Amino acid sequence: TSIMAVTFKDGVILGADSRTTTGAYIANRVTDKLTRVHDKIWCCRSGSAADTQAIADIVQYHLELYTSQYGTPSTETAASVFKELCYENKDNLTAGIIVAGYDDKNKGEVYTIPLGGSVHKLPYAIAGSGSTFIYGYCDKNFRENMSKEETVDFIKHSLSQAIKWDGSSGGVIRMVVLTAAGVERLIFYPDEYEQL
Amino acid sequence: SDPSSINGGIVVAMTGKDCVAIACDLRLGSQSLGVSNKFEKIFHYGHVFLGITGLATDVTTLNEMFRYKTNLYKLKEERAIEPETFTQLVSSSLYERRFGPYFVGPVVAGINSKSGKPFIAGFDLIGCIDEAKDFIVSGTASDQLFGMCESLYEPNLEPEDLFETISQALLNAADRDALSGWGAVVYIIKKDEVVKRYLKMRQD
Amino acid sequence: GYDRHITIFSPEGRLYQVEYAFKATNQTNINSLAVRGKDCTVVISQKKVPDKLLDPTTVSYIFCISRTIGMVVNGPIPDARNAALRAKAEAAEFRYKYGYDMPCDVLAKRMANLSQIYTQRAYMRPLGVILTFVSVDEELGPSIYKTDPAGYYVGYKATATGPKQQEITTNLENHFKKSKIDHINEESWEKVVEFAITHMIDALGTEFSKNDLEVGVATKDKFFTLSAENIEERLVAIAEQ
Amino acid sequence: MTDRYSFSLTTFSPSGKLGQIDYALTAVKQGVTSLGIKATNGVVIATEKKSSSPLAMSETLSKVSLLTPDIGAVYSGMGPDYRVLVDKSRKVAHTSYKRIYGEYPPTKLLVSEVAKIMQEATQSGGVRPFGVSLLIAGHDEFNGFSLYQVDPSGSYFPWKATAIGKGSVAAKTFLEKRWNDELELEDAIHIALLTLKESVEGEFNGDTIELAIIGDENPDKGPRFRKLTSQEINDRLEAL
Amino acid sequence: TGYDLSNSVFSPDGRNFQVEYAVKAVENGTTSIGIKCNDGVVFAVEKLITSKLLVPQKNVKIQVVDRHIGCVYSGLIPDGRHLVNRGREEAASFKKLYKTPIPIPAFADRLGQYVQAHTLYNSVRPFGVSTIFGGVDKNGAHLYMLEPSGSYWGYKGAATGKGRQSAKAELEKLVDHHPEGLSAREAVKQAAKIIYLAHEDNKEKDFELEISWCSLSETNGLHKFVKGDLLQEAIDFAQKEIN
Amino acid sequence: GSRRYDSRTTIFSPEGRLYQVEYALESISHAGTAIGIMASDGIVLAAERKVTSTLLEQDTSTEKLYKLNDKIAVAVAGLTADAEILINTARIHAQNYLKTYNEDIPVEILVRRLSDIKQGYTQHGGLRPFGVSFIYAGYDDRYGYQLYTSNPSGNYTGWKAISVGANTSAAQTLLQMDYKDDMKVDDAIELALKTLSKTTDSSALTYDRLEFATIRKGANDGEVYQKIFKPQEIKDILVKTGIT
Amino acid sequence: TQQPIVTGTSVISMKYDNGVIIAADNLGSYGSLLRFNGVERLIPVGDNTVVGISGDISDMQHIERLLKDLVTENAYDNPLADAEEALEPSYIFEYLATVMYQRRSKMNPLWNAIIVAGVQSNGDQFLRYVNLLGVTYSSPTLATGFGAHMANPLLRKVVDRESDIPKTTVQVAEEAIVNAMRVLYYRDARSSRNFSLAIIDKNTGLTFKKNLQVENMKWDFAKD
Amino acid sequence: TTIAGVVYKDGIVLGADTRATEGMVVADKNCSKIHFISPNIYCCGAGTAADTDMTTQLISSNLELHSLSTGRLPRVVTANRMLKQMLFRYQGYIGAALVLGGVDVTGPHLYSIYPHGSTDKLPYVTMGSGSLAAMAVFEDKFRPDMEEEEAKNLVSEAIAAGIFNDLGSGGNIDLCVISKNKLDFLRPYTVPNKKGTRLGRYRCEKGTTAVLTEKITPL
Ligand SMILES: *[C@@H](CS(C)(=O)=O)[C@H](Cc1ccc(CN)cc1)NC(=O)[C@H](CC1CCCCC1)NC(=O)[C@H](CC(C)C)NC(=O)c1cnc(C)s1
Ligand SMILES: [Cl-]
Ligand SMILES: [Mg+2]
Ligand SMILES: [Mg+2]
Ligand SMILES: [Mg+2]
Repeated sequence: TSIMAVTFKDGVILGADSRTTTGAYIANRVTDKLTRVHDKIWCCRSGSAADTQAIADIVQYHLELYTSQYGTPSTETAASVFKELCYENKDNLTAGIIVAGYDDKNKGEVYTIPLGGSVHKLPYAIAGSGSTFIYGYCDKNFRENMSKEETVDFIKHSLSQAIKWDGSSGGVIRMVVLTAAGVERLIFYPDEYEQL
Repeated sequence: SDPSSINGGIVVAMTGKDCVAIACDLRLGSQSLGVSNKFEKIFHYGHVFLGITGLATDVTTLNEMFRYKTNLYKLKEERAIEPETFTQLVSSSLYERRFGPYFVGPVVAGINSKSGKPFIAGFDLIGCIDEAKDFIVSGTASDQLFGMCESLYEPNLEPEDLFETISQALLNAADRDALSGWGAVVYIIKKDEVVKRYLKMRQD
Repeated sequence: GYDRHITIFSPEGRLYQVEYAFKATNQTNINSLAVRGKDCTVVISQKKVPDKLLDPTTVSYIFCISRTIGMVVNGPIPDARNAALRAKAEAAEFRYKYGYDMPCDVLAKRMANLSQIYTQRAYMRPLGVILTFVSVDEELGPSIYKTDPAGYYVGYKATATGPKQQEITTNLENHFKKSKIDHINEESWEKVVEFAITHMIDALGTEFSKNDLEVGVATKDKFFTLSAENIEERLVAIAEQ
Repeated sequence: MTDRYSFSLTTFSPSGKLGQIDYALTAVKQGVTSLGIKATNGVVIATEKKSSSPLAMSETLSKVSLLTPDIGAVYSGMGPDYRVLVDKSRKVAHTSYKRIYGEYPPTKLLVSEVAKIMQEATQSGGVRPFGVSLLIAGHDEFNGFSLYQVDPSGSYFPWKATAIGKGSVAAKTFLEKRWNDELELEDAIHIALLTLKESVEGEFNGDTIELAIIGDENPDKGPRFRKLTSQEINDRLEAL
Repeated sequence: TGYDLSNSVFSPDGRNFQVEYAVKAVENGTTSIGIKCNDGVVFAVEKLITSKLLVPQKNVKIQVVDRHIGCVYSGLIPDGRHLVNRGREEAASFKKLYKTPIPIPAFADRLGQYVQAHTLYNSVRPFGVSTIFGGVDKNGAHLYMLEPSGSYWGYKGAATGKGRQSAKAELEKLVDHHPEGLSAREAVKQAAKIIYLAHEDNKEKDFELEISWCSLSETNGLHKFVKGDLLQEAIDFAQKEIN
Repeated sequence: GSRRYDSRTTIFSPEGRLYQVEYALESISHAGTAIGIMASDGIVLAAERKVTSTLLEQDTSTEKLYKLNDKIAVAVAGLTADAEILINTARIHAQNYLKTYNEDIPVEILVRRLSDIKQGYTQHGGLRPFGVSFIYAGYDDRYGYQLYTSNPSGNYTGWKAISVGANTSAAQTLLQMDYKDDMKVDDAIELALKTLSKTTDSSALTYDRLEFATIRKGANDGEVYQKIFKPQEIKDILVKTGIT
Repeated sequence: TQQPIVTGTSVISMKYDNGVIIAADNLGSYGSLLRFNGVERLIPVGDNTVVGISGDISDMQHIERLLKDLVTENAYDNPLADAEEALEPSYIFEYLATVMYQRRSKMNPLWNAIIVAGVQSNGDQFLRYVNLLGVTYSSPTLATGFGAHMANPLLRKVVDRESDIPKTTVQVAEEAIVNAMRVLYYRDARSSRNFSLAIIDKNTGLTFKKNLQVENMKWDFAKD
Repeated sequence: TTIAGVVYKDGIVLGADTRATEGMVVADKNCSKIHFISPNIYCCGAGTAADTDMTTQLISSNLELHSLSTGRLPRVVTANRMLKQMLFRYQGYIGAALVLGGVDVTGPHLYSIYPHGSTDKLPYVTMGSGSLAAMAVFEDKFRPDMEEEEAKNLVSEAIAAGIFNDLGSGGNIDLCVISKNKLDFLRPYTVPNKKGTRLGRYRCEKGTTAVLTEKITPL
């Protein structure tokens, strides 16, 4: 898996590859690893598929019930619910989750939750097996307050490299754009990103 | 160590024309030591017959358990349980111990009293149903019985033709297994008579 | 006469605590109405803010249960909120377990089954509320289902609840006798809200300002309540024809 | 919150009466008429859809419920109590029966299970009895067609034909005259519609009457329970 | 009759007489008030000086929940404390799961549902307190008042206890004469006055004034007690207005 | 709290009687009469159905005579639903005993068990007792043929002939008059029906108002057989004995 | 039983004449990966205590919340919450020590080593250690993990016994701490250049210094 | 086992082989692996056969009760959730590997459910020991929005690939075609192997076996 969330001027973009492997067999080559927990709060999933699916469903439930009672939850609140599950059940879980969301007050926000169940608020985050290969690249090329087109290109180039080197990653690069304008789904095929 | 092959023994069942047959060996051992040559593995609850191979304490426990359940079934339903219904009962009962199972290989045999249709079935230790028309095998010489049954068997046998088939299948399979034999029993079951025969076989 | 204090049968075959809970229903002195359009379901209710010290924005008997389901309550607010919180919890649990949004009628039946339990078990009192659930269901279309303290529930073409319910009911009955259809034949919800308000004015014989009403609207994939200004726009359109 | 009602609310009075069961039976008496008739090749159950308001959609309120594919139930008395019995009957038919034996329970045993639940509300701590009488019609392979009544006490009796609720005394007399052991299902539906017309005041048509049958299989089997449509009832009301 | 002997019993009216009897205990208590201002809320309470032996400023009545919510109540003081303990548990569990401090409307329903639960069974007694509470959250200032029935609403001003009618009249004048709003420091002064005016209903014994406040500008959105010079300034303003 | 509404089902009266047991017995006194008669070569159970309409399906009906196992049956007098709770408990106890010892349960042991359950409801739990009296007809290889009764108190006793339900005073006198120790099943059948025929509150005793059963060792190869009589068979035995 | 995942390295500290100093780098390591470069591991409690934490960062964040919650709880019905009944270093420590030993005894430890540094009501310096086993000790210098091996030797040359504490000024103590942080940066493979330092003085109060850096770095001898 | 499913234009086509194995031995050559969930939803089963059977039956039972209460046909997402949440709770110890396919009010849906509780929503899937053989056929020839008889052929071809190339798979090919207008349960769809013909009769003649004693009891 190769996943990332990047804040920019107008909000935040989540990005992910689409490969799910059982050892060397690619069980699903068109996996959707960007999952919605609220209108404009999404997450990138890495680790056990069963665990991250189970968590994301429970979070969706908690935030649905939060919304029924207290209105739209903050991205921080969503991250706190993810953390609470990941930290308290750390011994029985293998989940590395990036939480990303758009408020109008706070704008774009990215929270990463690695294996321990710790929370880290960051301008951007990278995660998954393929992320090791792009720490160098992402640190050199990331700037704050990028435009939408710049951030799409930053994610596309980054995950392109993650995919190239990591066998566990591959397929299409899915993205989800979160701004005041709404929610936009993007897809980028191998023939496009491989030639970068 | 392996609970399914401490005590040893086998069961085979077959269908014929308007009849079924179920048969078992008579051995009970502690691995190499032969202990009893009167340990029958076929029981009956009304007109439904149940063979059980495997760990003998579980064979006994399950027989007692299915007697219990089928007795209450009859009192409540006001009729004897049928083979199809019982098979489902066995499967349920085995699967409710999914993570601490009875180390057994049950085999159902009987004729449905209403339809007249001959019925057999088999199970793994956690209750998955092998639902085959031809034959069902179980025990420490199951491989041997599979081979014998596949080559000897043919459909729609008359009761006394079927007797010779199931008997030769049991006997020759048992004689290739260290933990089976010491005698054998064959039930020939028809819609309203049951013939139980003990077989003469080598006692080693 | 302890057969009148707890939920056990009187010699007539009656549960007096259920009947008295039905009387608690009208303690607020508020009338509600619900009607169905083609694409929508509209619920309107009287709003009365007697104290000038009250924050009028917090005075509400309409509840957003899920995104698709709205609920208006006729009865005292503590029991209304009891019911609301539970319906919300039930709707959220449903979506988690079964993977699709709880239908309006399925929630109504669920809340009705809970209300039934209070009529049979002695330690629990009935809630003194009538719950009118509304949605645009994805299978059944515009939906109105109502629950009461007896644990009864049924679907409606339109309905009314409160002290002057019989007047509103007959007004609506007479309109549907003319049109010979189960709904308000109207494209926009804005006009279905105008219908609802107009027919409540006629039935109750009272004029309304923007602060005397409270409106809820169910459309496909969302339920929402109207602001004072959205209602004012609605009242202007009624007056202008 | 302590459920402190750990003691029976139904007790024997000096005369030997169980007050709450008698009172529950009074509640059943006040309820709308329902009936059941058993033919040779089927059973019919019927009742009036007493609409609480004309604005209410009475199609949503089902008085006649499918319990299993071959068993149906109708009632007289308190609707909410009936609804929770139908839920438990449907569930018990799976848990204590289908998940064990791989088939649905026979009519008599499902009836017995419902009876048990009703009996327990007559003796357990902190509950009143159910305020309904049920008429359960069904078919099973070894018993054939059957019709049972179940009362608030938990007592049940098999019937060739009967009625419960409002006009049950008059209806039972009507059925006694018309019933014989050579009725076909259509004859029993005809008699059910005649009997039910006596107890109904207002409108008498397919929209105000609920009527179902246990009959032939409707295409492992097909289900024998079938609820008659509003049109199917009206067709038979012209030959009435 | 007998409908008033047991809690959670509907009378033939549709009323729960035990709850209405709890209200009598509330009406018997001292006067407490709440004032919503521009960017916050002010709470004040009448503390009757039963004896000279009472240590001044020591028997504190107003209670804090979390760090941003103030609670004050009239009636059975222990029942109020019990309710605040529960509130603190609710606010703690909310913050533990959702990180953010509990919003005031969210917190209001937590107390509401708990108080309402004590009208559902005969094995418990209803709360013998009307509770005025509120604070500052992400959506601004909120003032609430919560009755023995579980009923609560949002308020511009609130008052309960023996001097409630006197106080309510004064609160209504402030609502009329300040539609644009009242400042936090103004609301402290006005709170002092209203407790002093509402003391005419408890005029036999002399009293001690206690005020608290949350304000976005004056306290950073945190609950603080009014102490020292600001308290004395509010007392002086109140003493001047009665004379 | 709840104390206000508690009937207190498990207390003594000042006289030292259990109110609810006594009132349950009063309930049972109105139930249809059930008779058990023990002969040297078998037991008869006879019982009178109640209310009955022409429309009651008799051949599929069971309100009085129930089977506990292949050796033991019961006749019921009281609440049928209460009896069915206890019957299913008894049916299990018999199978628990069979599973444990690999022998059929002795009649007395089963009877004591049920009677102990009934007793418990009179001493603890705060619940109403079971409004049921049983006649147990059974056989085992210790005592042979046995008749017992139990009632809501949990007390049980053994009998040569006995009645429960309605008109037991009258029924017990008539049985005490015509019963003899050397009597046989065919004679006991006749005595049972004659007793019901005189104690019935109906105008006449007919096949549709009766349930009837025999436990005979009278079978091939000395094995016990329970016969629950069908409607047509009860009609035949009524003609044979000369009642209709 | 778990294993630590994201980790923090050395926390170092010492007493001086009027108070205590504590310091810790701003790194959250993920094994050999230097993953998070902006992690604050000194967590102040009131204006008289700083809790320095090493080890598992998720467990540190849990402890951070416990302390935050402790402040809230102490304020409840406490008119002297900012005065005589404020939280003391000794109270904060004892609580943590209780928690740490309770957790080890349920075989589910908080995977940390903690140093509570502060000044008490009466002006006394408080400096005490507690770890995942509930083991507690005090000393004029305290350091966790790697710092115990390298920082303590340097810091003990300034304050070798109790009698050296009154002779040590805040300047000498802070220099020593910053010097030690440099030495740790050269030699600890799981440390970072950027750190935080906190002085808790009985006169000047709590001074919290962020975004400090190791400087004056001797590399020139490498070229040869 | 070789189980497979595809989403075609009008709905879903499910496929399965019929070989049940105990170790290396074939216990049943014609066993059913396409299970009923609801009238509009079926489930192909692989992995531990008992777990597969009883998990499908339990969720089918619960969906039947759900569907009686709501009065409307159940959805594939709810079948998917109930299977998923149960398998997850048991942490992989219930070894059920399902291909879940059905047609809703919201259209046709196809899932793969794994023992640990993960699910993928896909236009085509394969599971069992013959999944790679079957998946090769789908990667070779699948396209979206196929006609019915084409999709039937592709699934049948994918199961056949498993039957021949995988030793764990064999016997006949069962299909289940699900659309809005019909449900076609085709068992068997194809018989790719004839049963081997025996050249001799080895059945013994009457009186060949040696009997000690006999007993006859009538019923
Ligand atoms: C093929 C799945 S495969 C080769 O990919 O694992 C089939 C699927 C299947 C599904 C349904 C039905 C009929 N209800 C039959 C078959 N699975 C099997 O044949 C099972 C494969 C085993 C592989 C080894 C690990 C256990 C599963 N076989 C069984 O489940 C058999 C039951 C048959 C009918 C006798 N059980 C065993 O082999 C067991 C041995 N020890 C056990 C605890 S279970
Ligand atoms: Cl429900
Ligand atoms: Mg790759
Ligand atoms: Mg041998
Ligand atoms: Mg109640």
